[PDB]
Amino acid sequence: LPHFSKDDYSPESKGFVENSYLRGLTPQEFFFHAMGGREGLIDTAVKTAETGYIQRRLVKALEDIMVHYDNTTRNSLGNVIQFIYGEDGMDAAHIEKQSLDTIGGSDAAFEKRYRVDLLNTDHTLDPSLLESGSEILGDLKLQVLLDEEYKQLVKDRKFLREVFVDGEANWPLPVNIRRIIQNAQQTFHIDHTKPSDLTIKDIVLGVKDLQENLLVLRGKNEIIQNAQRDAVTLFCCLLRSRLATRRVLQEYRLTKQAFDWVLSNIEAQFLRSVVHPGEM
Amino acid sequence: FIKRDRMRRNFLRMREYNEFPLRAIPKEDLENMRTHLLKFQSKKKINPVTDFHLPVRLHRKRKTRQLKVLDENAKKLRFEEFYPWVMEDFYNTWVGSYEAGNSDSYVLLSVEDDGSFTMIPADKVYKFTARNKYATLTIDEAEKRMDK
Amino acid sequence: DGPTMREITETIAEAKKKVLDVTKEAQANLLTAKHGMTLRESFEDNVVRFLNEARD
Amino acid sequence: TTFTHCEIHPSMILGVAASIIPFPDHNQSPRNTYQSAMGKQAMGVFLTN
Amino acid sequence: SLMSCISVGTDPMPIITFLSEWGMEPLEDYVPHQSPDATRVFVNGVWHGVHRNPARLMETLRTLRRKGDINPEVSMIRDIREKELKIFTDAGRVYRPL
Amino acid sequence: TTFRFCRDCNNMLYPREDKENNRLLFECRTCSYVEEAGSPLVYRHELITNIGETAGVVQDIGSDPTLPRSDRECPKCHSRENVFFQSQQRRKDTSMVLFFVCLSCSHIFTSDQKNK
Amino acid sequence: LEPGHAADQEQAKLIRSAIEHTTLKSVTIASEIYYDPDPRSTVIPEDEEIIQLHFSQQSPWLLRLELDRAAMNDKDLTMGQVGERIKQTFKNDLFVIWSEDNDEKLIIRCRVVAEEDHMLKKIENTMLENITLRGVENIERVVMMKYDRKVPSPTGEYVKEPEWVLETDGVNLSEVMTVPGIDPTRIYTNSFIDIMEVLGIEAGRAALYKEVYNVIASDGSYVNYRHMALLVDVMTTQGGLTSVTRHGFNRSNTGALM
Amino acid sequence: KDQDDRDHFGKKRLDLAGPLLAQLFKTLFKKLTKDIFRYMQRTVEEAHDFNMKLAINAKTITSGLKYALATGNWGSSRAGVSQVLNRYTYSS
Amino acid sequence: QENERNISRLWRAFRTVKEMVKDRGYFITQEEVELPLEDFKAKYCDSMGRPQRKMMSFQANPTEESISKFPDMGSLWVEFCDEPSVGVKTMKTFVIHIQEKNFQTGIFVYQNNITPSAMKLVPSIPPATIETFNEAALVVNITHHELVPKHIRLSSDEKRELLKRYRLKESQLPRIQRADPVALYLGLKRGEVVKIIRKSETSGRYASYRICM
Ligand SMILES: [Zn+2]
Ligand SMILES: [Zn+2]
Repeated sequence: LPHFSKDDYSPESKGFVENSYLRGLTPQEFFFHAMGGREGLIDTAVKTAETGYIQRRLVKALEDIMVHYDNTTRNSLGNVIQFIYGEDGMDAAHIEKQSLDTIGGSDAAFEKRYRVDLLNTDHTLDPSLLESGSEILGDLKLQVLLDEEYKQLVKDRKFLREVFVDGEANWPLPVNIRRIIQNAQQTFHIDHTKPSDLTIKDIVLGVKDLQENLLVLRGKNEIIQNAQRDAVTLFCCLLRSRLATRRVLQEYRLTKQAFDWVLSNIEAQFLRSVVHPGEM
Repeated sequence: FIKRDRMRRNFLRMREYNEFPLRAIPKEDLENMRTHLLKFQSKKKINPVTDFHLPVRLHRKRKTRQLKVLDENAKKLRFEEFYPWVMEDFYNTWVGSYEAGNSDSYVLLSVEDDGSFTMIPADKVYKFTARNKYATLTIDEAEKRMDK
Repeated sequence: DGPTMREITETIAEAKKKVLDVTKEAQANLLTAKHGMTLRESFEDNVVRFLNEARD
Repeated sequence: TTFTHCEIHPSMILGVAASIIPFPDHNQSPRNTYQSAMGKQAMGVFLTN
Repeated sequence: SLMSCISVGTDPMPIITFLSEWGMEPLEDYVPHQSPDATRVFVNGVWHGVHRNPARLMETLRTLRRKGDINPEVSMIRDIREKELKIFTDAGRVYRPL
Repeated sequence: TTFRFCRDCNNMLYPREDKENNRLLFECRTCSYVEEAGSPLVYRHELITNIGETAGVVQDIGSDPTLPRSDRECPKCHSRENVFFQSQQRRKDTSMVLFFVCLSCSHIFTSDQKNK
Repeated sequence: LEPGHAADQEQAKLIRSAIEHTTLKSVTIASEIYYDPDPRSTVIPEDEEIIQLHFSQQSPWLLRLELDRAAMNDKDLTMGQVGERIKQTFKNDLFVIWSEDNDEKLIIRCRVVAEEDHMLKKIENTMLENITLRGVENIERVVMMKYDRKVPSPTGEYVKEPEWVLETDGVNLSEVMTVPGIDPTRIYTNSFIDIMEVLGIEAGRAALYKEVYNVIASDGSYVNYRHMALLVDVMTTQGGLTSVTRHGFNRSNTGALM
Repeated sequence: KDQDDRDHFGKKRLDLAGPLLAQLFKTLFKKLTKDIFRYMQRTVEEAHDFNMKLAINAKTITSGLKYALATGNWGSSRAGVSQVLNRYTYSS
Repeated sequence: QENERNISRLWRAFRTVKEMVKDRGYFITQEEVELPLEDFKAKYCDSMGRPQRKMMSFQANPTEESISKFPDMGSLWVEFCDEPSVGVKTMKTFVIHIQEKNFQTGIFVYQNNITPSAMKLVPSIPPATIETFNEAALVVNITHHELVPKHIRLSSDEKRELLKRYRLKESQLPRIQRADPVALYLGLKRGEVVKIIRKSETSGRYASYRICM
């Protein structure tokens, strides 16, 4: 602006503004502030008209892609786009960020939260937490079961350390387990400082059986069943991660009543959260 | 911090040397005669046509009704005089074109035999240019060659 | 607070200082843009940062 | 130094529409632009006759 | 703006006339090589000619406008940098008072 | 660059190597006129520029309205009034350094220090 | 970079040169064409010691041009290899004599075995124009940049490991991936088309995901992984990327009235 | 020197009503010049009687402007130049 | 130096190749694949320093298990070229060298290109087919990149199985193109379908299928 000499790059010349809307603007400043204020408006105007048009196009592209009654995603013609919808066949609305408590932290803490020992002593389960605990100590039919599952969670860690390569420990997932735990606690009053009435065999098997009933896919063909293992592959990895025996016993301290009502629920809500078919 | 107007109440209240004579040349000779001004572009110091070459030869080188466009006479006359003026030998050659920029306000002081002078208006000026001196011309000979 | 207005002005000041300082550094021919951007463009990022951060 | 002109008054860089905004120097420019459009369909009394 | 009007322009003849009688040598006679620093003089995009001392020339033009002799619509720019003097008498330009 | 023009033709004097004398001439490709080679150079490209950065400098330079001001002396006159501006090479990547001009003797002097 | 030589600055610098396009003209100062009648003794005084100490039949049109120290240092080079290139570029026909690294005046000249001066002009052009001196085509401003890469600590946690990253502008995916010292398994390109043609549709699709999820992430909002993942899997169903345009899918046999 | 900005406001001009009517008038005046000439040509070419009112069709202009105001059509070749005035409120 | 730069680039390319045919199914011991640069030099660089592409090419035979799933898979030869551009007559030796040996298919690895006419000589021995590769492209095993999920051929029988489990025609599958590298890396053919194990974040594992067009 001519009210200045040339080569004057000074902040106030090139268009700083160092008052604030309270104490008014000085002609040069005011003019300047018009400049940017318009620039937004132009941008707003176009950035809509590009958006409105753009968005319209994508509508016609993905115009009729539907989920047919096999959880596979093909246009009118039938050209299969996605073999399992969204790659895991869960509807959108029933997702929540939840935490993958097997992938963060150290092995040390990992063990510490998970590693249960009966023959030896190192991470000895304290028998008080449940009835059988006293005579459990040093048994063998069970100790193996620990070694079995605890192996698996590690095989879930190598698995997940890979899958997410940056150790992100939160993801969208179907049914929020966390609340299911809490509802339980606050519907049978986990009266702490007590032995519970759940056996190690109560825990692991009922879980095993649980996983077998999150039927995303209904077939019986080694094709269909394959996807099933690879549908819930993650959502299981969480579930086991949560319901590690120690955790359930040591912290959540469920009863029989709590535990079955829980599992029966996780089934139910999951089945809701299945992507519906016929949804465009 | 207000708006005040009646200050009309205030404002109406606050209110050696050598002579060399001249002569406008007789007019009859002008009436019969046309003279004009030569200019050259030779960049030669004087280029006196005396030392140019001889000889010198300077010269220019029933139905129904209809609509005629309209022009002023001097333009038609001068347009008609499109034949460029050419002085020759039979050896070098000179041609020029009209300039129309500086023919208006121009009177000449003929240094007569006397120290006096006469004043003579300017009719035309021309700009003769030497040409064909190194005599290369390829009218369509380099033209068709050009497209290469 | 009438006082904290003072400090705003101080923060305004340091900027201009932080702005004026930089400027001569370029005119002294004594500026290095790091590898990738010209003298002037680096001069810009040098400045405009100083302004936004000061305002902020 | 070498001033050769002084503005008559800077508030004379506004259109008809703008100089009806009070304190157009305290607002956020697009507001003004919005205001500019709006009076033109403010009702009033357009012409006394 | 409030304080804007438009040049409804005029004839440029009297203007040219002035510079003619005022040292604006005709163009045709321009010989640059020997007159390196002539200031070009334009009118309405018509480069009429050149000049050797524009400084006085300019101010003379100013007063001659401010006298009201030249019409005030006339806008005269002296690009001191480019030895170019520009002048416009055009109908359709936009100007304001200072 | 810096190439002569014919005489009595005034046309550009192109290089013509003399093979006999083992040297270069310069001719009017319009006429006969030719002339020898006075500088063993022929051409040059000179990609870089630090030329002209003082354009517009006139002994009438101060009369400009809007070059702002300072006080440094003439490195010759010791005359401490002068006016400044920036590199006339209004190229992109040019540096900022400021060109000053004495107003006693128009003495040019810039403001960079790394090389005078 | 190489995972061993990851966050290793020198290594980063060692590659840093290796890929940045370096044309001849990018660095040369000024070129003067000339006349030295003698094929042996150079007209200008100075170059002679560079003649004999090379000279310890030819054309006289002695082309001269100059390098800057700094940029010849910025892209650290020597002018032997340059000519060795230049010689191998043409032949052993153009006799190229280079001032040495010890020389303050980085000057290099040549001569050849109508008017030769004009080919030289053609000749000196290509030299400046199309002779890269090193670094891949189309690639300039090998811009360093430091990042954190959450590696697992040897303990079980992650830690924000710092490291050096080679930014760039231009894309020659093919060559760069083949450069020694880099890590090909993890090469990411701003434009995905290359990726497809270089790494096949499934990478491209995956790369396309990367490219979309950025845009939303840049903004700040979040959209379910479902949706973009669905869209991305439309375009690449026909095999090979597909625009979403007139020419994208209306060029598919997908119902007329649609 | 830099590339010219084509938007520096000084390089603009505002063809206000005056110059705009000129365009409209000037061209429309041609349509007069041609026509009389045409009729003039005919009457002689057939020795008819030279009458003025047939010779000049006045509508040629009056109809031209009145239309070309009434709609911003300006020939076609241009529109958006004439509006109804906006008498909402004084400032409008 | 540049020869030395070459040698690695050859060394790499060789190593890459081993893996290629290691993945169509053939029998190549892990260590063999992974001889360091040094051995490569002594084994195939001559005395002075040149490597012999002529005695560095070789034959392949599927692992028996490869044979097990696909009865057709036959021995396989691979060839490089010493000509930095490939004469027809030179590859005339090749195809008939195949024909004598009768590999079921065989794969050429030029360094720049071939006399165009010889590619006319290529699709010439049905059933036995030829695969041709820039040495240069083979420098980096694109498969090894992050974004290359696994792929596998299928027994037609498996592919046969698939549709009848989803009730599909071959046509409305998602596709790849024979042009696409991963095809070329696998040597795909019209209608060869590919299970693509993909490590997909919303289920950990997602698998897809394309049909080589
Ligand atoms: Zn000549
Ligand atoms: Zn001085």
